[PDB]
Amino acid sequence: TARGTPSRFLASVLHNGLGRYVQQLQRLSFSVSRDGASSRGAREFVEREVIDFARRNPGVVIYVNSRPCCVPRVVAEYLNGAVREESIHCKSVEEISTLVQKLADQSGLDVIRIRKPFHTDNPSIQGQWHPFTNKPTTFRGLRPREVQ
Amino acid sequence: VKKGFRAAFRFQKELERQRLLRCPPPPVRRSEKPNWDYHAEIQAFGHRLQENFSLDLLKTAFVNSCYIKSEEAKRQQLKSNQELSEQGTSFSQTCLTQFLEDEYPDMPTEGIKNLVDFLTGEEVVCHVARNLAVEQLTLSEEFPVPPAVLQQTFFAVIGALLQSSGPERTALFIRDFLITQMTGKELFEMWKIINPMGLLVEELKKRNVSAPESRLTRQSGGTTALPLYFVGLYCDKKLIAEGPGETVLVAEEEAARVALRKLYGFTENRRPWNY
Amino acid sequence: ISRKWEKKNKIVYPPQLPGEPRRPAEIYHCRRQIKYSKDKMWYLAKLIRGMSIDQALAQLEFNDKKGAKIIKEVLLEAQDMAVRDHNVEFRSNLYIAESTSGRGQCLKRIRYHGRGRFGIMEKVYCHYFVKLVEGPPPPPEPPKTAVAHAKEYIQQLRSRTIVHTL
Amino acid sequence: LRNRVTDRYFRIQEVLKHARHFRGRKNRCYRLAVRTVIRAFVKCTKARYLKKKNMRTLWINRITAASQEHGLKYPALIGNLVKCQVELNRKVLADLAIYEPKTFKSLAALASRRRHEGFAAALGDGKEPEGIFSRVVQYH
Amino acid sequence: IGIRLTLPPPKVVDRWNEKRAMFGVYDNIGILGNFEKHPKELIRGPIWLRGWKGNELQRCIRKRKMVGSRMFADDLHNLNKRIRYLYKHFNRHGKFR
Amino acid sequence: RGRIPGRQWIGKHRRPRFVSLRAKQNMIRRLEIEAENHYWLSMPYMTREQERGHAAVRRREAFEAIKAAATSKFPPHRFIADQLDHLNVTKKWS
Amino acid sequence: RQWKVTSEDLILIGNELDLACGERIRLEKVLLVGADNFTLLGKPLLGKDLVRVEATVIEKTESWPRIIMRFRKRKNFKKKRIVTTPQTVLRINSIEIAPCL
RNA sequence: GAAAUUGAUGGCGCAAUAGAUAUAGUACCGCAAGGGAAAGAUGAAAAACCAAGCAUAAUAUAGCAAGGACUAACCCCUAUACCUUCUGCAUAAUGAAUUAACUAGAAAUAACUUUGCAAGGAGAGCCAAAGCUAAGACCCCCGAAACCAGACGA
RNA sequence: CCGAGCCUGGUGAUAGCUGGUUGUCCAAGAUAGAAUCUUAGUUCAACUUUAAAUUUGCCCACAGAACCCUCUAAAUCCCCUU
RNA sequence: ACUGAACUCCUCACACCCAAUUGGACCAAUCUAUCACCCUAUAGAAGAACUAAUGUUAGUAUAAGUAACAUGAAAACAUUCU
RNA sequence: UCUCUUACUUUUAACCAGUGAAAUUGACCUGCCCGUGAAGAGGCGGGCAUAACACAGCAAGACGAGAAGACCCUAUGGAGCU
Ligand SMILES: Nc1nc2c(ncn2[C@@H]2O[C@H](COP(=O)(O)OP(=O)(O)OP(=O)(O)O)[C@@H](O)[C@H]2O)c(=O)[nH]1
Ligand SMILES: [Mg+2]
Ligand SMILES: [Mg+2]
Ligand SMILES: [Mg+2]
Ligand SMILES: [Mg+2]
Ligand SMILES: [Mg+2]
Ligand SMILES: [Mg+2]
Ligand SMILES: [Mg+2]
Ligand SMILES: [Mg+2]
Ligand SMILES: [Mg+2]
Ligand SMILES: [Mg+2]
Ligand SMILES: [Mg+2]
Ligand SMILES: [Mg+2]
Ligand SMILES: [Mg+2]
Ligand SMILES: [Mg+2]
Ligand SMILES: [Mg+2]
Ligand SMILES: [Mg+2]
Ligand SMILES: [Mg+2]
Ligand SMILES: [Mg+2]
Ligand SMILES: [Mg+2]
Ligand SMILES: [Mg+2]
Ligand SMILES: [Mg+2]
Ligand SMILES: [Mg+2]
Ligand SMILES: [Mg+2]
Ligand SMILES: [Mg+2]
Ligand SMILES: [Mg+2]
Ligand SMILES: [Mg+2]
Ligand SMILES: [Mg+2]
Ligand SMILES: [Mg+2]
Repeated sequence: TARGTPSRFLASVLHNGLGRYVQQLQRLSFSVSRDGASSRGAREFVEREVIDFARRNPGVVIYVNSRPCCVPRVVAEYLNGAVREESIHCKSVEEISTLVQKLADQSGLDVIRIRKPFHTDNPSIQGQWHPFTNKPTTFRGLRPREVQ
Repeated sequence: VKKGFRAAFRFQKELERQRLLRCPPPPVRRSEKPNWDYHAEIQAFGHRLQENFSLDLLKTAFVNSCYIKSEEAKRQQLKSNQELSEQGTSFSQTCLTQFLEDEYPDMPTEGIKNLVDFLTGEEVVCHVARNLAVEQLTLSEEFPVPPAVLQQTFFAVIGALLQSSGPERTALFIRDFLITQMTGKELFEMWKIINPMGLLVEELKKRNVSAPESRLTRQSGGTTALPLYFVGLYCDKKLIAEGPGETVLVAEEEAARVALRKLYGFTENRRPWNY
Repeated sequence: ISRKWEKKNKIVYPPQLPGEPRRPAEIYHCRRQIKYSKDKMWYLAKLIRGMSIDQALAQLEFNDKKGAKIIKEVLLEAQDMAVRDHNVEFRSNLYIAESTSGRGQCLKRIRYHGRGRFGIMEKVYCHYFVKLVEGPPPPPEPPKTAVAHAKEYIQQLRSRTIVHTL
Repeated sequence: LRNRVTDRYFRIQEVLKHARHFRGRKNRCYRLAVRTVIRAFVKCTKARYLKKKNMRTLWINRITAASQEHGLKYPALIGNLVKCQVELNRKVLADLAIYEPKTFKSLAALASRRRHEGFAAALGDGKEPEGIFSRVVQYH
Repeated sequence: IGIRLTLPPPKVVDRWNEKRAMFGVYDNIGILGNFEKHPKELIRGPIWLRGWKGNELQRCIRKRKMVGSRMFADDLHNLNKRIRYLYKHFNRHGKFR
Repeated sequence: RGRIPGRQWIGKHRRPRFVSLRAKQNMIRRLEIEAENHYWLSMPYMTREQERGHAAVRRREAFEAIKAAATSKFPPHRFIADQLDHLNVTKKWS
Repeated sequence: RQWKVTSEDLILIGNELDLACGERIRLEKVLLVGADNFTLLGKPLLGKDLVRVEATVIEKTESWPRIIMRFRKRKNFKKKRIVTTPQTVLRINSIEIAPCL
C-alpha cells in the first residue's frame, strides 16, 4: 500500500532529455550455468540474443559469467548507482529478452509509488496565485474602514 | 529438527541480509567488486555519452596524480590528468561564459562569473560526475573519491573530449550536462548576493534611472504574528517590481531581488533555454 | 540465555589519533537472577537513569525498596571495575548512561485456593544492567521555549505546498 | 511427521511485512496482522475510485473559488466554456486557476461573454445574427 | 523460531552404489527368461502383500488371514479392531453411497 | 423523538417519501423518450406478409454454421515434436 | 488526459507508447498555448501550423505493484492480485508557436 | 455366505509436542482395580540475528485504528473486525488473550482421459456383438448421555 | 460428582445434533414438487456442474383452446415469420 | 444549469468480484529416481500447507504489582515485660 | 428492628516495605443525545463534546464474568419408575 511503502516524485537522473538522451543502464551481469534446467533459457539467450542486444546497446557492458548456479540471475547497474537483481530462473528466451529490454529502457530510480504523474520546475508562467491577485487596489492604499 | 535444506538456506540468506543491514559494509570502488573490465567500461562510457573519445586521452584524463603517487609507493613496497583538466576547465569556463552572455546580454559580468562558478563548482560537477559514472572510472588513491578529485577528473574528461572531437562537440556536451543544471534554479539561488537593494540602486544609476522608491503596495495582518507585505519599487511613479515578505524590510529586499531579476533578464517566465 | 552485556566490556577500540577527541570510557555491568520483580526494578532503574554515580548512590542509599540496595551494590562494583580495569581516572566522573531491568529465569509454584482449585505462582527473578560513561552527566533536555515552539509552527506553515496540482 | 512445513517463517513474514507500520499487536501477531492487512489491501483497492472522485471534487471546488473571484459561478463557467467549444477539463482548469491566473481570467471573461451572448439571443429570440463567440466550428 | 539457524549437514548420496546401480535388473525376468519366474516373485517383503495390492481394509483382512495365527496377542487384537472399524467406515460412511 | 415503527420503507407505517422536482423532471424526460419511441414504432416499413421469409436463407445458414461448430468438436491433434521437445529440459552446454 | 505542460516538464503516461527511449515525438492534440501576456485557445484543438509541442521518450518502466484485493465477510470470499502497469516518462523539450493567426 | 474344484533381504519409516507411554510403567494421582507424565542438546580435548512478552523508548482532541494521501506521525475525506450460523449479524448470537508446535477427505461400481493389443484382451480364473489390459482421478476431525463383560472397592 | 458406584475392555460405541474442516488463481453456479414414525434427515424429481452426440431452442402472425353462468380481469397455451 | 456509479465513453490491458456445489490451471515444503551443486529441473510418492473446533502441549501476557499472606514489646539479644 | 440514625474500638481499608494469584481477555486509538439497524449502539447517519495521564469510590451500561439454560420444544438420543 502507499502508506506502507516509500514514495517519490517524478524525476530524471540528470535531466536526461534536455540536451541528449543518455541510457541510464550501464552494466548487465548475467550469472548463468552450463548445466541445470533452470538456466536453459539463459543459455539460449546467451547463444542467440546477447550479442544482438550488446551491439544494439553499445553503452552497456555485459558480463556473462558461466558458473554453477541453481538460480540464474541478471544484475542491472544504472548510472545513478542503483542495482536491480532479477532472477531469470526458468524463463524462456522471449521472457529473458523482454526482461533485459525493460531493464535497458528503465531508469535507475526506485520502482515505488510516484506521487504526481508530472513534474514541472516552472509550474507558473504568469505568476502563482496569491490572495492579492484578482483583488483591486484602493486609493492611497486605504484598508477598509480607515478614516484618512 | 525438521528435515529439509531449502527453508534453512532461505533463512540463512535472510540472516545474511539482516546482518548486512545492521552492519553495512564500508564502501568499495566498483573496480574491486566482481564483473569489472576497465577497457570495456571506458568504451561504454564513450558510447553512452555518444562521443568519439580517443581512448588514450580518456584514460589519461581518468588517471589522477594521487593515484600515480600511491602506485609508486606500493611499487616501492603514467601521464596524469593535470594538463587535460586545466584545458577542460578553461574551455568549460569560456564556453559557459559565452552561452550565458548570449542568453542574458543584460546580466552583469559579476553575475555571469558567479553563474559559471556555480555550474563549475564542486557540488554541481561532483553530482554530474557521480551520475555519469566518472567516479567509477576514476583512478584515485582513496574511495569515495573526494569532490576536488572528482571535479578535476570531470574537467579532464571535458578536455579529452575537446582534444578528440573539437570545440563544437565539447560545447554541445557542456550545454547538455552543465547548463541543464541551472534548470529550475533561481538567479540568486545560484549567485549569492548581499544588499540586493544596493545592487539595484547601482544598476539603475548606471542605466540613468531615478533611484527606486519603496512603497507599501499591499498589506495583510500588519499587527499579527503572520503579516504579509507586498512592497513595490517605483521609479518615476512607475512600478519596476513588487515583492512579498513577512516584514516590510523583507518584502522590500525581495522586491529588490525581483527588480534585479527583471533587469538582468533572468525572470522565472523567461524564454526557456534552446537545446 | 543471553550474556551479551558482559561481553560488551571486552571490545577494544583502535588507538585514537592525536587530533581526535578523547573517547569517554564505557563500563557495562550487570547482576543476574535477582529475587525481585523486573517491574519493581524498573522504577529504580528509571530513577537513576542519566544521573552521576554519586547522585545515584545517594538516592539509592535512602530508598526503602529492596532493589535499591542491590542496585547500589551493582553501581559500586561498576565504579570499582571502571577505576581498576577501564582506566577511569576519577570515581565521581561517571554517569549512568543506561540502566534497565530484564526478566530472569522464573520458577513456577502452586498457590492453593479455596475449593480444590489453584493458581500458578511465579517465583520472579530479574536481571539488572548498567552502563557507566565517563564524564559529567549530560545536561537535562531544556523545556522548549515559546520562541522555539512558535519557530516550529512557522516552519510548519512555510513547509506547506499547493497539494494535488501542478 | 513425514511431511512438515519448514517455510512458515517466510509465510508469516510475507504478511507481517505489510503490518509492520500498524499499531498495537496487529503489527506483531499474525492472527491479528493478517486480518488487518486484508482489510488494508481491500481499502487500498477500493480507494482508487474515491481518489478519482475526490480529485474531481477538489478540482470543482478550486474552479468554483476562482470563478467566484472573477464573479462567475462554476456552472456558468463550465457550461459557457463548453458552448465556446473549449474542452479544457476540470483538472487543467484548476491548474490554470492556480498557476496561470491571467489565463483563467481570460477563460472566465470568455465564459461570461458566451453567457451574455446566450442571454441576448434568448431575449431577442428570432433569426438575429448569431453571437460572434457563439458560432460553432463544424467538423466533418 | 521453527526454522533452524544453521545449514543442515551436507547430505551426500552415492548415485552409483550397488543398490542404485543394479536397481531394476531382472524386472523383465519373465519376458526375457521364458516366463520361468514372474516379476512379482522378485518382491521381498511381508508375506501377505507379495505381488498383491489393496486398500487398508483388504490389506488388514489379508494380514489376519495369512499371518493372523502367528501374530502377537495385542497386535492381533489391534488388527481385529482395525478390521472392524474399517468395515464400518467403508460400508457405512462416505460422501457417495 | 420522531420514530418510524419497525423498519423504514416496508411496514404498514413507513417513512413518508416525497417526490422532488428533480424526480418529476426525470420521469417526464423518460416519458418523452418513450413517447418518441411509440411514434417511431408506429411506422413499420414492410408488412408481415412482405417480410415473411425474407431472412430465411441467412437464418438457415447461420444455424448451419452453429451446427457445424457443434459437430466439429473433436480431440486436438498430437505431434511427435511436442513429445520429443521435453528432452530439451536437460539440454546443456559443452 | 489533458496535461498542462511547459518546456523541461516531465509527464508520466500510464502505458507503453511503442517508442524507443530517447526518441523525439510531436504531441499533436494541443488545446491551449499560453504565454505571459497572451493565450491562444483551440475550438477544440489548435492548428499544427500554430503550435508545435515536442517531447522525448525518456524512460519506459513498470509501475510499482498495485494490490487488487477483494473480500466479503462470512463468505470465504478472499482474492488478491498484483498488477504492474506499463509507464513511459516523456520530457517536453520545446513549445513553439508560429505567426499564423 | 460356502464347498466341490484349482494350485501356493531391509525401509520414497519417525527424529525429542514425532517415534513405544517410556530417560519410566518411574515420579505423581487413586483405598484398590487402575491412570500415568515431563525432559537432553558446547567442544578433539573442560586435566582448555529470529516467536510471543517486555526494555531501550508512557502518553495528545477523533473513534475496527487502516486506506487515499500529504511537505508533514496525527489533524482532512472514506471505511459497521473475523469465523460459524442464518431469511437476514457491527450486531448486545457462537469461538477466539497471544506466540510456537500438533490438529481433520480413506474407496469401490460405472463412467472420463491416456497408453498397449485388438475380434480379441489379460502372465490360468475373467470379460468380449470393439472389446479388453494397465494407469490417472474418486468419499474428513472432535464431542455425548448411554449399553454390556470382567475386575476393584463397606 | 449414585434414578444407580468406580476402573479396564467391547470402543475410534453411536449421534438425522453442535462445532471444526489448513496453498494461489479463474470459471459455471440460488429453480416447481412427491414420498417418508416424515417435515432438524433422506430417495426420486426440479435446478445446478462437467464431457459428448445431434438439431433445432427461445421470442412468437394469423388460425385455434366450454357450456354450466346473464355479464365478467390481467393474462395463459399453441404458434410460422423475425 | 450544474453535481452525481465500479453505467457508458476515453488511453492502455483484459481469465482477474454470487453462498452450497461443480470444472480447470498452477503451487509451498518433504522424501525417492535421475539432474543440479549458494537452492535447482523433469517425474514418482505422501502423516503434503491452519487468523478460528469453550481444540492438545509448552511459553509469555491482561486482570496486576492488584486480591491475599506474615513478625507481641524493649534489650546486654544473657534477660525481662504484656 | 424501626421513627432516625449517631459515636467509639478491632478487623477490613488507604500509604510504605517483602512475597505475590483467579476468573476474564477478537483487536481497541474504549464519549453523550436523537435516529437507524439482527427490532434495546462506544464503533452506523445527523448533531454535541473532546490536551495527556494517574489515585480513591460507585455500580447505571459493556444485553458484564461464571457454568455449550435446570424452564420450554425437538432427537425415529438416553435412563429411572409404573
Ligand atoms: N528385512 C530385514 N533384514 C534383516 C533384518 N535383520 C537383519 N537382516 C538382514 O540379514 C542379513 C544378514 O545380517 P548380518 O547382520 O549382516 O549377518 P548375520 O548376523 O549373519 O545375520 P542373521 O543370521 O540374520 O542374524 C542382511 O541381509 C540383513 O540386511 C531385519 O530386521 N529385517
Ligand atoms: Mg502470573
Ligand atoms: Mg426501526
Ligand atoms: Mg476350497
Ligand atoms: Mg515422547
Ligand atoms: Mg521480539
Ligand atoms: Mg460477538
Ligand atoms: Mg447459538
Ligand atoms: Mg468468551
Ligand atoms: Mg466399617
Ligand atoms: Mg463416588
Ligand atoms: Mg463420531
Ligand atoms: Mg462467476
Ligand atoms: Mg463522475
Ligand atoms: Mg496434515
Ligand atoms: Mg500456528
Ligand atoms: Mg485454537
Ligand atoms: Mg504484573
Ligand atoms: Mg483493580
Ligand atoms: Mg489488601
Ligand atoms: Mg505493596
Ligand atoms: Mg439506539
Ligand atoms: Mg477507577
Ligand atoms: Mg463493589
Ligand atoms: Mg460492544
Ligand atoms: Mg452474562
Ligand atoms: Mg445449550
Ligand atoms: Mg423437564
Ligand atoms: Mg430411542
